[PDB]
Amino acid sequence: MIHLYDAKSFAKLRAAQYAAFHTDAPGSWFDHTSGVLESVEDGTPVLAIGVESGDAIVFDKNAQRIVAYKEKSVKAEDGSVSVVQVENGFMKQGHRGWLVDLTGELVGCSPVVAEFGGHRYASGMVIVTGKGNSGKTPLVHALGEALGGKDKYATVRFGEPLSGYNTDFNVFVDDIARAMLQHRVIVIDSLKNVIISRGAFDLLSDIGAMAASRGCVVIASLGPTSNDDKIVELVKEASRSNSTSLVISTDVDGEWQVLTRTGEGLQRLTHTLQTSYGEHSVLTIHTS
Amino acid sequence: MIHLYDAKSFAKLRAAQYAAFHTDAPGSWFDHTSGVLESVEDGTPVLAIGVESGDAIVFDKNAQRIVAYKEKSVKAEDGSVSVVQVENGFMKQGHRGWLVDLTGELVGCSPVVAEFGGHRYASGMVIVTGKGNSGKTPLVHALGEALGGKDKYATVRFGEPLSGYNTDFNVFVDDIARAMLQHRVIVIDSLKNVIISRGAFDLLSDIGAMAASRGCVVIASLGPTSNDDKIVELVKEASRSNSTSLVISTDVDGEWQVLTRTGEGLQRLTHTLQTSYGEHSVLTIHTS
Amino acid sequence: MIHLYDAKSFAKLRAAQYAAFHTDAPGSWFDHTSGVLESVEDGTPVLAIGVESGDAIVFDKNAQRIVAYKEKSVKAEDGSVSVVQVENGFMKQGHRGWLVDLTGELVGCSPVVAEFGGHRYASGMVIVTGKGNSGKTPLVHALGEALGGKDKYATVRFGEPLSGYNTDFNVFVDDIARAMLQHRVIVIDSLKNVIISRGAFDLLSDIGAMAASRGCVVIASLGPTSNDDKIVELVKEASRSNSTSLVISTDVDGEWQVLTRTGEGLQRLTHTLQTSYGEHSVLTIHTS
Ligand SMILES: Nc1ncnc2c1ncn2[C@@H]1O[C@H](COP(=O)(O)CP(=O)(O)OP(=O)(O)O)[C@@H](O)[C@H]1O
Ligand SMILES: Nc1ncnc2c1ncn2[C@@H]1O[C@H](COP(=O)(O)CP(=O)(O)OP(=O)(O)O)[C@@H](O)[C@H]1O
Ligand SMILES: Nc1ncnc2c1ncn2[C@@H]1O[C@H](COP(=O)(O)CP(=O)(O)OP(=O)(O)O)[C@@H](O)[C@H]1O
Ligand SMILES: [Mn+2]
Ligand SMILES: [Mn+2]
Ligand SMILES: [Mn+2]
Repeated sequence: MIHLYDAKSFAKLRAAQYAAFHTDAPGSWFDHTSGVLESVEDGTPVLAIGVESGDAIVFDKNAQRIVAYKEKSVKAEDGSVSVVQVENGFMKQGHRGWLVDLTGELVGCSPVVAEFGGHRYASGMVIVTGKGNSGKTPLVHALGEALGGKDKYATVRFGEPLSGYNTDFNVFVDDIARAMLQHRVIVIDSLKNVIISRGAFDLLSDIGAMAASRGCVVIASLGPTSNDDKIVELVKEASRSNSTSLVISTDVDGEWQVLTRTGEGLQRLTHTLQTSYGEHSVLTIHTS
Repeated sequence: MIHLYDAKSFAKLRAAQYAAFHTDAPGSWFDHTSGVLESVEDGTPVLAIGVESGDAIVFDKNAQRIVAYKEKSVKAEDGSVSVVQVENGFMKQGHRGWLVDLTGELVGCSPVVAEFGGHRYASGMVIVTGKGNSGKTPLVHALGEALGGKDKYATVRFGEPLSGYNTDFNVFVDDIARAMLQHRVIVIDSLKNVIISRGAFDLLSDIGAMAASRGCVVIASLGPTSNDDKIVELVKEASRSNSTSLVISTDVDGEWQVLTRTGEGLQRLTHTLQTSYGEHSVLTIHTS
Repeated sequence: MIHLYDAKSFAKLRAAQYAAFHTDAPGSWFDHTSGVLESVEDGTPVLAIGVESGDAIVFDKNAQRIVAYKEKSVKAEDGSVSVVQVENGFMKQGHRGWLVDLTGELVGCSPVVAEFGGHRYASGMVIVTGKGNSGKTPLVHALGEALGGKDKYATVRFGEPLSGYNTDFNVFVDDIARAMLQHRVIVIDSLKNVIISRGAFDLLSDIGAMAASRGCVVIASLGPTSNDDKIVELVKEASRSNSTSLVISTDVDGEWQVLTRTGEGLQRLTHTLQTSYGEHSVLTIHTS
């Protein structure tokens, strides 16, 4: 919805946004929103996401699709009305994104997802990009478990010429919906083939916001499918624009830079990662 | 589906993926998946592939088309539900790719298809590419024979101005689907007219993963029509990204370089091939 | 169809392909496929070709258009199934190209269509290109006459601002279909207005293979319509690609080079032609 501010209320917002990344307990936003999703009375649409055609499919809290949902509306604080209707497995009325309130006045945050190696990491969308054979796949997985911490991370696989990878975009949005409904730390390998369809355009535009709203982190390998030229900036500015955080390889072996948006209008942070390979191409991020 | 990992189960996956290439018996994954396909219940749709329009046609285990199929849903381990329905010869519900699970938890592999001249070769898609008219046709044939070994290889012909060559994309994808259903080693000559329709974009995106999942190898001649300029990266990298392996001509006559993706996040291997022509342009790949 | 090979059967294939060009009596493949066409039942579709919209029109063995044809299916040796149906003048089911099997196991040939001046010429598509008033029109007619030998050659006219030229693409494909069904040596003047519609894109992909399968030669004048700055590189390379043979002008007046693909995987031959004009711009190819 829209929000109104004066100097005082705006100072409060910013303080609250600063706190959401800097001082709230890591993973707390996800547990909260998990609570909100659990208390949703079953059958209620919770999430809508674009398929390849530009239409949207709709999910309930248990990540099952909704085929049929008759018009229901809700009135917000700002006087606006949200409506949801699902017909023949497609959204007839509504919008893309979360269809129940996970934030609730607190908007423009990058909720802290995890802490590792003396650094806090934001929820939202993390794009891992860089020079060909940068070691992107090993890096998303290392980031996956590191930020998972005590929890397992979910791996969504897409569009690579390896065994068991889905290459159908609609199954892909279904995997991603399920991941974000059920898990705090999610890896996508990869976005190569998404980079276009309306679904693909919707996805890039929608996912960071959906993830941030949830307080989960989606760690997505990108990669320009052509050129080791200065195309390492087009997708890396499509990266810069649609990502909460950016992880880029450097000229130094095994070294990466992490750039994080810490919230709305707040300062962007930078830190470095050192990494090395063990057996079977398992990568470790160095910490202590 | 999506898969959940912690450090320990990930290390087991990488061990398992490494083995699928490096220590499994060659052609063993193909025999296994032949066994899975054999054991499906009669009439079960097994494979869907995009036709020119972007719709999908569906095949059973004996590479015969299915034209009508009442909606059947199956619930995967990750809570995902897969649905398949076919009407008037066209998929009405489902996805492109394999419609039964060939892989399970074991995904992200490049299962060894064959061993020849002291080197292991991956299943999936191998694109053969190079300068102008570089001897691609003779090489895809020698490589088919060689990887076939005890078995005959299947030849799918498409889009060249020579006798008996199909030029209809929809007959092409029917040929490809049957080839992958029934044979471990498949040669495609050529992909030049594919490089786009919706079906053509789908084929390029799907075929490597379909082949890798089956344990079969598709050896495809490419070719840009025009330019020896830096279109020798435009069709390429469109190759190094859609392909499990690349075979590229060098500046030395008869010499080729093989670049192999051995698995998800695993090391890319390189080796060289020396070749010579015998009678009637039959190419031999040197070994010992 | 798809075809299976081992070393020995591939060796046989290449020998048969080599003989189809080098040792068969010239024009014998044309006479062979004529016999196959004469054997098909009355009313049966033999050939489908793309019209402007990308729909296909269908012809019978006597080059008459089929408007209605009840669904009939046919199962080839490889297990593949062809379904042909015509309805309201347009292919409801089937594929572009030959609808009956003209070639069998003998595929990937460039069947000798004629001999003239001590050179064998291939059936298929011969694109005549170069320069800009190199004398393309006189050359296609001289080549038509010479390859015709004892037979008259057929002239298909299209898209030139001269008396009696068809400029309608659907009449063009009707002319080309009839020509290939009835004559071994066909001249097309010219392809400038086809170089895009779906039909126009279908033609360039289809006709080399259609002609080679029949054992007829289509001698097509191409011509760039605009530019002369490395556009002669583009069309000479986009020609090299959809053509069985290329005839190219040189920097020497009246002189042309002929580049011939002699079959699948086989050696490409080159020879030169010297020519001169007599009365009324009638061109003679010098021989002996
Ligand atoms: N033991 C090891 N030592 C050094 N590098 C290794 C390694 N194991 C894997 N790698 C590197 O890690 C990469 C990970 O696999 P891939 O997914 O194939 C490439 P990527 O960097 O993710 O980019 P791309 O797939 O987007 O092109 C390999 O290409 C390889 O360069
Ligand atoms: N005995 C021999 N010695 C040397 N070269 C030979 C040969 N027999 C065949 N070739 C070459 O091998 C090629 C046969 O395959 P072709 O289909 O004609 C070209 P290609 O490299 O596959 O790419 P293209 O078809 O995309 O142009 C020809 O270029 C031919 O010159
Ligand atoms: N007596 C003569 N002496 C020399 N050249 C002659 C000639 N009579 C005709 N020509 C050549 O043949 C051409 C006639 O064919 P046109 O169709 O007019 C051009 P083209 O070379 O076929 O290419 P275009 O039609 O694709 O532009 C003339 O432009 C000229 O180059
Ligand atoms: Mn990768
Ligand atoms: Mn070739
Ligand atoms: Mn002309």
